[PDB]
Amino acid sequence: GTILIDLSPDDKEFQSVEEEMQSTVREHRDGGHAGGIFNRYNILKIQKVCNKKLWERYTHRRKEVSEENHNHANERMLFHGSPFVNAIIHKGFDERHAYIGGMFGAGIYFAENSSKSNQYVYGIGGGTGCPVHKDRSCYICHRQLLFCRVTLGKSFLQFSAMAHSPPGHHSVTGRPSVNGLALAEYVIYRGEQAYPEYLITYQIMRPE
Ligand SMILES: Cc1cccc2c(=O)[nH]c(-c3ccc(C(F)(F)F)cc3)nc12
Ligand SMILES: [Zn+2]
Repeated sequence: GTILIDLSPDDKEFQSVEEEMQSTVREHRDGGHAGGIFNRYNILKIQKVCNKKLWERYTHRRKEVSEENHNHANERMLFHGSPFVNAIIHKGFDERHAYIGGMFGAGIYFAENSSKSNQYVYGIGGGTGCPVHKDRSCYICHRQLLFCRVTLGKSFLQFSAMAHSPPGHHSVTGRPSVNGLALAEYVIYRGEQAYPEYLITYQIMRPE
Protein backbone atom coordinates (compact mmCIF):
# COMPACT_ATOMS: atom_id res chain seq x y z
CA GLY A 1 0.00 0.00 0.00
CA THR A 2 2.97 2.36 -0.05
CA ILE A 3 3.32 5.00 -2.67
CA LEU A 4 6.29 7.35 -3.10
CA ILE A 5 5.46 10.86 -4.39
CA ASP A 6 8.37 12.98 -5.70
CA LEU A 7 8.69 16.54 -4.42
CA SER A 8 9.71 19.25 -6.83
CA PRO A 9 12.87 21.12 -5.84
CA ASP A 10 10.71 24.28 -6.15
CA ASP A 11 8.33 23.02 -3.46
CA LYS A 12 8.75 24.62 -0.01
CA GLU A 13 8.49 21.15 1.57
CA PHE A 14 11.47 19.97 -0.53
CA GLN A 15 13.45 22.97 0.61
CA SER A 16 12.78 22.78 4.34
CA VAL A 17 13.59 19.04 4.30
CA GLU A 18 16.82 19.66 2.35
CA GLU A 19 17.83 22.46 4.80
CA GLU A 20 17.35 20.16 7.82
CA MET A 21 19.48 17.46 6.08
CA GLN A 22 22.28 19.93 5.09
CA SER A 23 22.41 22.00 8.26
CA THR A 24 22.68 19.03 10.60
CA VAL A 25 25.98 17.68 9.20
CA ARG A 26 28.75 17.57 11.80
CA GLU A 27 32.20 16.09 12.14
CA HIS A 28 32.39 12.64 13.71
CA ARG A 29 34.86 11.21 16.19
CA ASP A 30 35.80 8.39 13.76
CA GLY A 31 37.03 10.99 11.26
CA GLY A 32 34.66 9.65 8.58
CA HIS A 33 35.46 5.94 8.96
CA ALA A 34 31.84 4.73 9.15
CA GLY A 35 29.98 7.32 7.02
CA GLY A 36 32.66 8.90 4.84
CA ILE A 37 34.38 12.30 4.62
CA PHE A 38 32.06 15.18 3.60
CA ASN A 39 30.67 18.52 4.73
CA ARG A 40 27.54 18.39 2.65
CA TYR A 41 25.32 16.28 0.42
CA ASN A 42 24.14 16.32 -3.13
CA ILE A 43 20.41 15.75 -2.77
CA LEU A 44 19.08 13.83 -5.77
CA LYS A 45 15.49 13.30 -4.74
CA ILE A 46 13.06 13.73 -1.90
CA GLN A 47 9.93 11.61 -1.81
CA LYS A 48 6.90 11.70 0.42
CA VAL A 49 6.03 8.25 1.77
CA CYS A 50 2.26 7.63 1.72
CA ASN A 51 0.68 4.58 3.35
CA LYS A 52 -2.74 4.97 5.04
CA LYS A 53 -2.37 1.91 7.22
CA LEU A 54 1.05 2.81 8.60
CA TRP A 55 -0.14 6.39 9.20
CA GLU A 56 -3.20 5.21 11.18
CA ARG A 57 -1.05 2.82 13.17
CA TYR A 58 1.26 5.75 14.02
CA THR A 59 -1.59 8.18 14.94
CA HIS A 60 -3.34 5.61 17.10
CA ARG A 61 -0.19 5.03 19.13
CA ARG A 62 0.50 8.77 19.23
CA LYS A 63 -2.91 9.31 20.81
CA GLU A 64 -2.23 6.62 23.42
CA VAL A 65 1.09 8.22 24.36
CA SER A 66 -0.34 11.74 24.43
CA GLU A 67 -3.14 10.68 26.81
CA GLU A 68 -0.47 9.22 29.12
CA ASN A 69 1.51 12.53 29.00
CA HIS A 70 -0.91 15.40 29.61
CA ASN A 71 -1.95 15.53 25.99
CA HIS A 72 1.61 15.95 24.75
CA ALA A 73 3.01 13.45 22.22
CA ASN A 74 6.39 15.20 22.19
CA GLU A 75 6.63 14.59 18.46
CA ARG A 76 9.88 15.25 16.61
CA MET A 77 11.20 14.95 13.04
CA LEU A 78 14.34 12.89 13.06
CA PHE A 79 16.66 11.06 10.73
CA HIS A 80 17.00 7.30 10.42
CA GLY A 81 19.61 5.49 8.38
CA SER A 82 19.45 1.70 7.87
CA PRO A 83 20.19 -1.09 5.43
CA PHE A 84 16.49 -1.91 5.78
CA VAL A 85 15.18 1.41 4.44
CA ASN A 86 13.30 -0.46 1.71
CA ALA A 87 11.43 -2.79 4.14
CA ILE A 88 10.64 0.12 6.49
CA ILE A 89 8.82 2.21 3.91
CA HIS A 90 6.68 -0.80 2.90
CA LYS A 91 6.05 -2.56 6.21
CA GLY A 92 6.77 0.16 8.77
CA PHE A 93 9.20 0.02 11.67
CA ASP A 94 9.22 -3.09 13.89
CA GLU A 95 11.47 -5.40 16.04
CA ARG A 96 13.59 -6.40 13.05
CA HIS A 97 14.85 -2.81 12.57
CA ALA A 98 16.13 -2.55 16.15
CA TYR A 99 19.82 -2.10 16.92
CA ILE A 100 20.49 -4.86 19.42
CA GLY A 101 23.92 -3.57 20.33
CA GLY A 102 22.88 0.04 20.76
CA MET A 103 24.09 1.96 23.78
CA PHE A 104 20.54 2.40 25.17
CA GLY A 105 19.45 -1.19 24.67
CA ALA A 106 17.74 -2.88 21.76
CA GLY A 107 15.45 -0.26 20.21
CA ILE A 108 15.05 1.77 17.08
CA TYR A 109 17.53 4.65 16.94
CA PHE A 110 16.99 8.10 15.49
CA ALA A 111 19.24 11.13 15.13
CA GLU A 112 19.01 14.90 15.03
CA ASN A 113 22.29 14.94 13.06
CA SER A 114 21.72 13.70 9.50
CA SER A 115 25.43 12.75 9.35
CA LYS A 116 24.98 10.42 12.34
CA SER A 117 22.22 8.52 10.53
CA ASN A 118 24.39 8.51 7.40
CA GLN A 119 26.82 6.23 9.29
CA TYR A 120 24.32 3.38 9.26
CA VAL A 121 23.09 3.52 5.66
CA TYR A 122 25.40 0.56 4.79
CA GLY A 123 25.03 -1.18 8.17
CA ILE A 124 26.48 -0.91 11.67
CA GLY A 125 29.75 1.06 11.57
CA GLY A 126 29.06 1.60 7.90
CA GLY A 127 29.45 -2.19 7.27
CA THR A 128 31.68 -2.79 4.27
CA GLY A 129 30.50 0.31 2.43
CA CYS A 130 28.56 0.64 -0.79
CA PRO A 131 27.80 -2.77 -2.34
CA VAL A 132 29.28 -1.68 -5.69
CA HIS A 133 32.64 -0.32 -4.62
CA LYS A 134 32.91 -1.65 -1.02
CA ASP A 135 33.72 1.91 0.03
CA ARG A 136 32.18 3.55 3.17
CA SER A 137 33.13 6.94 1.74
CA CYS A 138 31.84 6.27 -1.82
CA TYR A 139 31.08 9.59 -3.56
CA ILE A 140 29.32 7.89 -6.47
CA CYS A 141 26.70 5.48 -5.21
CA HIS A 142 23.25 6.79 -4.25
CA ARG A 143 22.35 6.66 -0.56
CA GLN A 144 18.95 6.90 1.09
CA LEU A 145 17.92 8.30 4.55
CA LEU A 146 14.49 8.49 6.13
CA PHE A 147 13.22 11.68 7.75
CA CYS A 148 10.65 10.43 10.22
CA ARG A 149 7.89 11.67 12.48
CA VAL A 150 8.68 10.22 15.93
CA THR A 151 6.59 10.22 19.09
CA LEU A 152 8.82 10.50 22.14
CA GLY A 153 6.22 11.04 24.88
CA LYS A 154 7.94 11.09 28.29
CA SER A 155 11.57 10.52 27.37
CA PHE A 156 14.17 9.15 29.78
CA LEU A 157 17.24 11.35 29.72
CA GLN A 158 20.60 9.56 29.57
CA PHE A 159 23.71 11.73 29.75
CA SER A 160 26.27 9.86 27.61
CA ALA A 161 30.00 10.53 27.23
CA MET A 162 13.51 -5.48 21.45
CA ALA A 163 13.80 -4.17 25.05
CA HIS A 164 11.24 -2.08 26.90
CA SER A 165 11.19 1.64 27.58
CA PRO A 166 12.33 2.45 31.13
CA PRO A 167 9.20 2.13 33.28
CA GLY A 168 7.09 5.33 33.23
CA HIS A 169 8.71 6.51 29.94
CA HIS A 170 8.01 6.14 26.20
CA SER A 171 11.54 6.67 24.83
CA VAL A 172 15.13 7.38 25.74
CA THR A 173 17.05 10.54 24.84
CA GLY A 174 20.79 10.20 24.41
CA ARG A 175 22.14 13.55 25.47
CA PRO A 176 25.54 14.39 23.95
CA SER A 177 28.02 14.75 26.82
CA VAL A 178 31.71 15.32 25.86
CA ASN A 179 31.50 16.37 22.20
CA GLY A 180 29.93 19.78 22.68
CA LEU A 181 28.91 19.89 18.99
CA ALA A 182 26.89 16.67 18.74
CA LEU A 183 23.08 16.78 18.70
CA ALA A 184 20.91 14.31 20.52
CA GLU A 185 19.99 10.75 19.64
CA TYR A 186 16.71 9.12 20.50
CA VAL A 187 15.42 5.56 20.96
CA ILE A 188 11.93 4.10 20.82
CA TYR A 189 10.89 0.55 21.76
CA ARG A 190 7.66 0.36 19.70
CA GLY A 191 7.66 0.58 15.88
CA GLU A 192 4.29 2.24 15.91
CA GLN A 193 5.93 5.35 17.47
CA ALA A 194 7.51 6.39 14.16
CA TYR A 195 6.26 7.00 10.66
CA PRO A 196 8.78 7.20 7.75
CA GLU A 197 7.62 10.43 6.08
CA TYR A 198 10.30 11.42 3.64
CA LEU A 199 12.74 9.27 1.67
CA ILE A 200 15.82 11.27 0.73
CA THR A 201 18.13 9.98 -2.00
CA TYR A 202 21.56 11.62 -1.94
CA GLN A 203 25.27 11.41 -2.36
CA ILE A 204 27.88 12.62 0.03
CA MET A 205 30.13 15.19 -1.61
CA ARG A 206 33.94 15.18 -1.57
CA PRO A 207 35.33 18.36 0.04
CA GLU A 208 37.12 20.69 -2.38
C1 LIG B 1 22.70 4.37 17.02
C2 LIG B 1 22.11 5.35 16.21
C3 LIG B 1 22.10 6.69 16.62
C4 LIG B 1 21.49 7.66 15.81
C5 LIG B 1 20.91 7.33 14.58
C6 LIG B 1 20.92 6.00 14.15
C7 LIG B 1 20.35 5.62 12.93
O1 LIG B 1 19.84 6.39 12.09
N1 LIG B 1 20.39 4.28 12.58
C8 LIG B 1 20.99 3.30 13.42
C9 LIG B 1 20.95 1.94 13.04
C10 LIG B 1 21.72 0.96 13.70
C11 LIG B 1 21.58 -0.42 13.37
C12 LIG B 1 20.70 -0.86 12.39
C13 LIG B 1 20.61 -2.30 12.04
F1 LIG B 1 21.05 -3.12 13.04
F2 LIG B 1 21.34 -2.59 11.07
F3 LIG B 1 19.38 -2.61 11.72
C14 LIG B 1 19.90 0.11 11.76
C15 LIG B 1 20.02 1.47 12.07
N2 LIG B 1 21.55 3.68 14.60
C16 LIG B 1 21.51 5.00 14.99
ZN1 LIG C 1 30.07 2.98 -4.47
